[PDB]
Amino acid sequence: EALVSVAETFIKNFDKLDTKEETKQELMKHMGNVHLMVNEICDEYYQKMRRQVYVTPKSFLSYLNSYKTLYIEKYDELDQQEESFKIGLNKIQEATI
Amino acid sequence: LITSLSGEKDRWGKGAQDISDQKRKLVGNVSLSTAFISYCGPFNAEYRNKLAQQRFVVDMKKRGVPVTPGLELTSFLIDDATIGEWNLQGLPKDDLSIQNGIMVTNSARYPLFIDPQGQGQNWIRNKLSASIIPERCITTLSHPKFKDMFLKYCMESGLTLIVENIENEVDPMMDPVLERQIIVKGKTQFVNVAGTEMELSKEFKLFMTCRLANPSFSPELSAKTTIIDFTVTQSGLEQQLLGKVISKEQKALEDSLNQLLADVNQNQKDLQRLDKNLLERLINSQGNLLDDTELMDVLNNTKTQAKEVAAKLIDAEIKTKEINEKREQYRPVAIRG
Amino acid sequence: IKHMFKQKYFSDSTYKVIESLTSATIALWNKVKSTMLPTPAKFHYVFNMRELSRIFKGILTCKKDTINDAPKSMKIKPELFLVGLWRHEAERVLADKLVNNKDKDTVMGYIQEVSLESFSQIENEILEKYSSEKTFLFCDFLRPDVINEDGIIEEEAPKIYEAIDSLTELRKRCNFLLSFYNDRNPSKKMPLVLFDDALKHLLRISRIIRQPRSSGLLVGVGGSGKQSLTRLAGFIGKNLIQQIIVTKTYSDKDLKEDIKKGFDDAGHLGKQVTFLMTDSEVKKEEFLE
Ligand SMILES: Nc1ncnc2c1ncn2[C@@H]1O[C@H](COP(=O)(O)OP(=O)(O)O)[C@@H](O)[C@H]1O
Ligand SMILES: [Mg+2]
Repeated sequence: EALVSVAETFIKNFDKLDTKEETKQELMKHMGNVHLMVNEICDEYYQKMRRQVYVTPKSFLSYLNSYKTLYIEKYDELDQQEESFKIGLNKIQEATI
Repeated sequence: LITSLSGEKDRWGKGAQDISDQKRKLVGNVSLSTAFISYCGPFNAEYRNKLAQQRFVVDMKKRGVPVTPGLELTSFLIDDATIGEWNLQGLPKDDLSIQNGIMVTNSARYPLFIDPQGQGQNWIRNKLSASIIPERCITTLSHPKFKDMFLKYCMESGLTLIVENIENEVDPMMDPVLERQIIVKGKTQFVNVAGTEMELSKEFKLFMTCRLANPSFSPELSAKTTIIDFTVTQSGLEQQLLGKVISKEQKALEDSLNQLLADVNQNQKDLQRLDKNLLERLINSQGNLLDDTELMDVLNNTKTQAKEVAAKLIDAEIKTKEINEKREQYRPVAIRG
Repeated sequence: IKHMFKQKYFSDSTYKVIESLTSATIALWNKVKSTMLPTPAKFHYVFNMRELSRIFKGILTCKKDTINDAPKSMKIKPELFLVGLWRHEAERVLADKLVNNKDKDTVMGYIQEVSLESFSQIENEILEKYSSEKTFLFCDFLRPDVINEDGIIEEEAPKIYEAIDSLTELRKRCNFLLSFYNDRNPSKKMPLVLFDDALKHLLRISRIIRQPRSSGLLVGVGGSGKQSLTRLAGFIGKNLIQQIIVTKTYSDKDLKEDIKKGFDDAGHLGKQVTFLMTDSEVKKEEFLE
């Protein structure tokens, strides 16, 4: 609930993120659930291989920021390509009519 | 003109639908992949697959987050050319090392390398050859005047220093650099280190090489810096050796694909010019579409270029099945080796 | 306890729970001390008689009027509220030390077992209301009486120890206090989100800063919200924050001056002062001495 509650606040700050409002609430839970599953694998990874990997709340803040930056760059590239394709399609449709 | 316009319109509509689907897939893919970048680094090859392909992919499908079903990480995050570049640098061809590479470029936090044998170091040395200098850029954690000789000079200049023999425990004076907390006056970005402010350029990079097989890092340390397991593993070497056997044996087949794929990537770009050229020129032309011969020509020309591309992409997909059958047959050599 | 809460002011049922408090905490203490043993890890676990002192310190800070007002403000009998207070205060001394979530759940049992057997008269009404999952927390700052129009023009909020029923009602108050802190300290911005556990921690820290002659030791892996919540608690508390400035020139002599300015603020003039220390601020082990 802590990780999910942090993920909520980060999604609302994320203005450029365009999706369904239903989807965002699934993503929120996913973001948090991710950080638990890593902590469950860390403990398994200590028993199975005797290697200690430390994940902290600070790491959860950093992962979210990295994800947001990557998503923004990918979204900007996709949006410019989509806008060019849409303009071309509209011109082609007008020409065909 | 009707036939050409109908074909062009169908292709454009398919592309727009594909782009919307791709954007939803990209949000899901970024969620699956960014998770990989931030967390999966310190784990071995087996556990990265377990932590991403078995845990996160399962989580996604249940939640109903829109994600591409295959989502090959290597393909999505980085171009196939830049992988080709890292091989020339010295980054091995095996799957783990590629990801290790990807994490270094895409991480906001300063990377840390676990490698007992400097394979990850010898890659970061061959890359960034312009920004790296041989003398007074590489130091050990412990030096008489580590701070004022190396660190201070490298921040001021913006040259990529590489910390050597980190040996598990990191010095607390370095903490503020790893944090990236900056007191900004203008554009200088002065960073305090043990009380003393130091001019940090944006181009400065830090790399920290552990030379121990199993280092025990503190949570504060593991949070401050992204930890990358660069260790050579039997399952890792196998995939390098398999790479080297395929380059030697059935060379002619593998080469023809590498030629075809390079010529296909060209023909995608080539087609992108002609359909662009039409869009630019079909607005500029305006009236009397039926007597506009210079435009009409490229509309028929685009379709031949599109048909050509479509035929190669089918043949490309066939050759990737061919080479993968040979990848299975020559597996026993590599694994033995 | 008999001097601080008198027979006259309280109802006949309420004062039967007051007499029971003193007998109760000891029954709980013995069960807790016999099950949670000191080891190389979890070394602090060991329970002293300071931990019995501190439990009560919590109960006696919660005023007579607030326990008699419980039927109006908390919409529960006064006798019930009082056990609610006890449960919280026992928890804040015994449960807060415990390092993992499993060892907390065991102790929450021993608080519930005891409560039911010590307060037999209101057992059936205790059992249904009080669980480890449900939240009946206490703070001093609950009251929204600080309006903060052009500073604190409308007196101040009487810093009284009250109960809050829901975390959601609490979140609105605490969110307003955070947003206000950022307004008052504009140089050092504190962007923070108050989730269910973070709110609990803020009350826990604001309790320790409030009680007379009590220092707090916050143990977390790092970036766990320790520092941020401390500066908020201090700000809500209306007490001055002092933080050691670490420079190479600064040494054991300068610390002594920085502590001296603390006593100069605290002992002299009569200002509530919270001295803040982290791993970072301890340059050498002599400072910590
Ligand atoms: N409850 C929280 N809400 C928002 N941010 C938090 C929270 N807990 C930790 N953080 C973030 O993690 C970092 C940890 O620092 P802080 O909690 O102030 O002290 P410490 O580093 O000792 O935990 C902070 O910079 C803060 O932004
Ligand atoms: Mg912190």
